[PDB]
Order: sequence, then structure tokens, then C-alpha cells
Amino acid sequence: AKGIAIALLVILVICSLIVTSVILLTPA
Amino acid sequence: EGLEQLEAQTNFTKRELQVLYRGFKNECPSGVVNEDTFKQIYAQFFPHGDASTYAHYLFNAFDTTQTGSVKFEDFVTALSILLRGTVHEKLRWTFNLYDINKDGYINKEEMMDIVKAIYDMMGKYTYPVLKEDTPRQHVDVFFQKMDKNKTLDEFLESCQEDDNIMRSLQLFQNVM
Amino acid sequence: AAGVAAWLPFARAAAIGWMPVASGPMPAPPRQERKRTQDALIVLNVSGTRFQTWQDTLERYPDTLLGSSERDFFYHPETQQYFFDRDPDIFRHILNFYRTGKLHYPRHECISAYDEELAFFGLIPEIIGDCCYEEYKDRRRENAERLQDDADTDTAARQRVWRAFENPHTSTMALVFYYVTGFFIAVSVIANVVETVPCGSSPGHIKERYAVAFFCLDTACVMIFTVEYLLRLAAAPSRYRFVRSVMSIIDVVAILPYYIGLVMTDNEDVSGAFVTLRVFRVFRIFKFSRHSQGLRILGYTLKSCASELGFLLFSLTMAIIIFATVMFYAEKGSSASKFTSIPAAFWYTIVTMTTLGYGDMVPKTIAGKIFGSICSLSGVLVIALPVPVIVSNFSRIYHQNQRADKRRAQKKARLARIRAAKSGSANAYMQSKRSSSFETQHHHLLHCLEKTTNHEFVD
Repeated sequence: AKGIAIALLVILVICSLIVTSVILLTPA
Repeated sequence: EGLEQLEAQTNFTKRELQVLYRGFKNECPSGVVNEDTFKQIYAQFFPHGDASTYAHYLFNAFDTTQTGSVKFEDFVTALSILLRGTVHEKLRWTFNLYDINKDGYINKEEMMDIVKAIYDMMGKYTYPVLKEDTPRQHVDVFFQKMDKNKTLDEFLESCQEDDNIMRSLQLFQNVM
Repeated sequence: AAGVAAWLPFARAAAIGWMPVASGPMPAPPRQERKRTQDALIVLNVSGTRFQTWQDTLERYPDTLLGSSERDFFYHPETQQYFFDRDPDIFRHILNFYRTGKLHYPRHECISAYDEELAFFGLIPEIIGDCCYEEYKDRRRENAERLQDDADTDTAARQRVWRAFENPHTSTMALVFYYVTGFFIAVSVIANVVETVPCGSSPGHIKERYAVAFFCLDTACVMIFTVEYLLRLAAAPSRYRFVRSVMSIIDVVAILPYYIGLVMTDNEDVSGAFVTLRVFRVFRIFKFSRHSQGLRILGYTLKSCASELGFLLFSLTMAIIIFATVMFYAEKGSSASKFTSIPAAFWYTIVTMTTLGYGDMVPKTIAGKIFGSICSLSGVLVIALPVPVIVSNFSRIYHQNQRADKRRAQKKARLARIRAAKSGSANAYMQSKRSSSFETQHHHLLHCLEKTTNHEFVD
């Protein structure tokens, strides 16, 4: 149960990091 | 009919006949048993493994004319010839049961699926630990007891040439 | 027919009516017996109580078990009474049928038992009298749907993940994927609504924010969506029938607008189509269907009551047409007279049929208020007509779901009990190997199986 919640934490932080990279690269 | 079928089509007493009929009817009130009831009853007798295919073979032997569901007449006739007839009738029934098709000769695969229907009955809780090795030693030994030439008459004469198989039949003949 | 034997002499008597006109050999009665009646009260005891009846009464229906010569299987000789081993109550109704010919069916009886006892005696269900037949058929229907729910479902390589893909509460990966895709749907729709907000994509400060990054923020989600749909195209039990379903239709309707907009902006700049793309950029709300258990229930509720909703629409068009026409013809001659056309009175009558009320346009003539009020009342009636049906269907469907879940738990318990029973029989045989009448021959046959394969049984 809670391990799946940690898996959510991992995937959400990964996608947040990648979308942050995407938003940070464009406004050059 | 039950009023004239006293011994004309059976070797059963009137009381035994009617009690067997009631036992049959309590399971299949429609009066005709299908193959699913066969799996149910046969498995319920052996609540330790799976023997659906052996029951399939038994019904196919029982189901004459390939009707798909045997009535009581043929069922009681088969019981009478199996349990209170002559040994020749039992051997003829073994012919019919083992002859999964309408052929004359008996090949390897028939003993294959029969021995599988026998070996799957146990399960995986036996000391010798049965595997695929044992069934075809058994079938091979049957084959050396069978004719060397590549026979129903030979199987018959082998049946009346061995005493153990002959005495393996009366012990059910007398009782019930 | 064959059930009117008691009137057989009367027909014989009727023959005398045509003797003067008769011209023939008159084949004479065929050696009938017992001219005077010697009918004896045959007694049928059914595991207990006994029912006494005549023989001609019992034999007027030879197709059944109590007729014909089949009953002689159950004759019990040393007492001279048929000892049927059946239920001592339903047999009363069967005897009643033999007496009349129209079998009945009381309510306080289990269908499985009643039908078993009815088929045992060779009777067929359709003989039931019309008076009880409706209630019989309703009971048979509910028991049939019970057994349908009994037979529906069981739990069972690269194609195996499909099992976890329709029950995401099965594996860690399936559940995390379900939760994260739900979050992605939510963040996509929130991204849309916050693109619309003035602080998001409007000139909040012309001279100075309008972050166009939303143009990318949605894109990933669409890409994300593709992968699971691709999985649906990989672990597909049906390559085309799966598409034939509606959930895949919602998925593709969600996916397409992004791609079609990309293709357009690569080739065209049609005015009025980009706004349509924005409008269609919201149906992931329906993509939420899998997460929401009640959404499928609501959809099935609407699908079930299709006729009622159709009649709703028809009656609404009825009332709108009639009352809008009345309004236009009774209010076009006013000073302001905003009722400029029947297509404009449509809006007034649809906002007064729904008991909504805006006051942008209201009647101003005595000829207008009367039909306005009548329209409001008729709107209450018409809209209230189908809602009880819809809500009753929804409640029924929710009940079916909950009872199906409880039934599945019960089925799991029953299969566990059967496994336990087999284990107990095996252990009993083990104990017999270590050291009731039936068990003797049962264990004897088990020993015969043991010896025919020369392999013994262990714990």
C-alpha cells in the first residue's frame, strides 16, 4: 500500500523534474 | 420399462433394479445423464486428483449411438453386463472402452491417453513421485504382453491366459 | 383430450344422436373390462404423509412419471404403496394438477427445489396456469440472473498483465500506473482551465505573465496517454472488438485533437477550428471514467433507460414548440416586444419550462402571463416525469454491483470449503492407511487404484 505511494512519489518527482527541464530550456 | 425388464436386458433383481433406478434419478431427475454429471460424480468419488478425461472415456463407452447423453436403458444394460454377466461380456466392454474410435487395431496413443487418465488421478502427493517416465514403461510392458506383430483377439487370449486378470473380476461380481 | 375420461360415457351417449342417420357396420365396443367400476384408492406416500387418489384420475396424463408404466419403478411391494422419495409439499400441487390439468405455483417456495421436484416427476414448466405463470416467470427470472452472476467471472506472459490492467489494485506497478495516469488527466484538465484564467494566458501586463509553456505542458500528457493505449493495442484480446467498445472511443477522442491541431498548424490556419480544438481539449474528464466506479454505473443507467430519455426529449420538444408559438403570437404586439421570433421564444419557454428564470425577457401582456405560468407548471410535470425512472434504475444498478461483490466473496468462500472437504477426505484416507459402511468400499477402491499403479499415497 504505502510502498505504492512511494512509487507515486518517485514517478511524480521524475515527471516534475523532466517538465521543469522542458519549461526551463524553452525561454532562451 | 421396469415391468417387463426384470432380467431380459439385465442381470439384476427387481429390488436392486428399482433402488439403483432411484439412486440414478436422484442425481439426474430428467432421466438422462450427461457428461458433466459424469465428471462430477467420478471426481467426487476421488477427491484427491483430476480424472475428467477418464470419465469422458467412460461416458463415451457408455454412450452408445453417439447420442450425447445416455438414457437409463443402456446404462443399466452396461451395469448388468459389467457386474453380473459373463467374462466375455466384460472383455467386449473393454474392447469398446479402449477403442476410442471405430477401428479394430490398438495403437500407442490409446494407451498413452488411458495411462494419463489413470496417472492424473493421484496428484503430487505420492512417495514414488510419478513422472512421464513410468507411463510408457507401463505401456511398453503391456506391448510385450501384447502381440509382437503390429489385435483384439490377441488381447482376449492374453486375458484368458493370465490367472491374475481372470480373478480380478469376480470379486466385484458377487458383491452388489 | 386425454384428461376428460370421466365424460367418456357422455360422448358415447352423444352417439345415439346420429343413429338414425348412421349407415355402417358399427364395429362394436372392443372387449372392455369391469363394466361396473372397481376403482381402488391408490395411495402415494412421499417420504411421510400419504395422498389417496383414484387410478383413472392419476392416469389421464400418460406423458408424466405418475402416469405411464414408469411409476411401477417406485411400487413398494410388501406395503402396496408407492413410496416416492420427494418433498412432501410440492407433490400436493402436482396431484392438484392431475386433478385439474392446470398446475399452480405458490410464492413461498424456493425455485431450485420447486423446479427440481417439478422436473423429477416429468412435468414441464409451461403447464403452469396463467394465473400463477407471471409470478413464476418473475421468480425464475430473478433466480436466473442470480445464477448468471454466479457463472460470470473468475480471476485468471506479455498478455498476462492485462489481468492487472483491468484490476489495478493487483500489483504495485499497475496501481502506481493507474494513480499516476489519473493525476495526469487531472493535471491536464487543470492546465486547460488555468490556461483560460486571465493570469495565465491573458494580457495581465501588456508592457511587462503570458507563459506560453502551457503549449508544452499538455503535450506530454497526450504522449503519456498513448503509451497505455498502446498497451491496450499490445495486450488486446480482440484487435477490433476492443475498438468497438466505447472506452476506446473516449480514449481516441481524447488523443486526436492534439494531433489534428498539429497537422493543421503544419498545413493550415483555418479560423474557427482552433477554438473547436480548445473545446474538444476537455474530454479527459470522461477519461476519468475508469477511476470513478460510479461513472460506469451512471452510463449503464442512461443506456438502460434509453426509451424514457427519448420520450423526455420528445415531450420537451412538444412543450417548447407549443408554448413558444403561443408566446410569439400573444406577445409580438408589445412595445418592446423582445419576442421577435419563435426561435427567440424557444429560449424563454426553455428557461421557464426548467423553472430557471432569468428575467432578460418576460411577458408584459395579460395574454402572456397566463401561458407563462401554465408553461412553468407543465415544465415541472414534464421534467419530473422521467427522473424517478432514472434514479430507480441507478439505485438498482448500484445494488446489483454491491450484491455481485458480496456474491464473489461468497463464491471464494465456497471454493475454499470444497478444497477443505477434499483435503479432509484425503486425510481420512491417510488415517485409514495408518490403521461408516461406505468408507470401507471407498477405501477399497482407493486401494485398488493404489495397486493398479503400485504407487502408495503419503500425507
